[PDB]
Amino acid sequence: MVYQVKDQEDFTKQLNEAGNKLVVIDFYATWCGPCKMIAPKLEELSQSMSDVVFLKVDVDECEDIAQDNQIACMPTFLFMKNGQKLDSLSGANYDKLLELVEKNK
Amino acid sequence: MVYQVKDQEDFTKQLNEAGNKLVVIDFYATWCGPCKMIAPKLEELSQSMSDVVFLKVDVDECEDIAQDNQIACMPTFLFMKNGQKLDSLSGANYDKLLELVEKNK
Repeated sequence: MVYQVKDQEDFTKQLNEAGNKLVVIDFYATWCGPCKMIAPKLEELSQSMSDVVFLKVDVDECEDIAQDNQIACMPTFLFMKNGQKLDSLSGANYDKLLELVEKNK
Repeated sequence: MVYQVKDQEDFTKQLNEAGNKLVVIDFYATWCGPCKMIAPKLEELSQSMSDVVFLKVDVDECEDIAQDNQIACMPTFLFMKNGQKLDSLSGANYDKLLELVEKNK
């Protein structure tokens, strides 16, 4: 399950509800080709890894959140734990995504 | 001055208006930091070179144009001349941008 963040309020709530778990946030746009290519693999990963929280943020609807995290390349994956940034990944590199999840879980 | 493309029809109109000139199209988003840092450099370039036309497209307002040009990284520069795509540049690399202009103007 990859929950779609509705706004800044909702974003804070989900980070709290994550508890101590690694949070992976996917910043994407519906007009971006590599976003749509990686999205199914992220959804599959989230179904298996109940120990990691997966979130996604449509930058067209949450431009404020986008602005807050200095997005550039898309998709961008942000890794967070207890509300604190651990790492960042730009682009749809599934293997690098897996290493960062492995390192930071 | 750098003209903001309003829609797909307006984009064709601006490409026609450029005539034989090189056209540099900046795809950007208002929430993107690197886009804002380089926007003033582009305006200066736009003022100073009369053999190049500079356009910009807000990807949150023309999502159709961003999808049709496979934008992935903000900002992205597209270089066109006589309706033909010549080059692309991803990111706010001003020197590469300048080089690509000198090469294609």
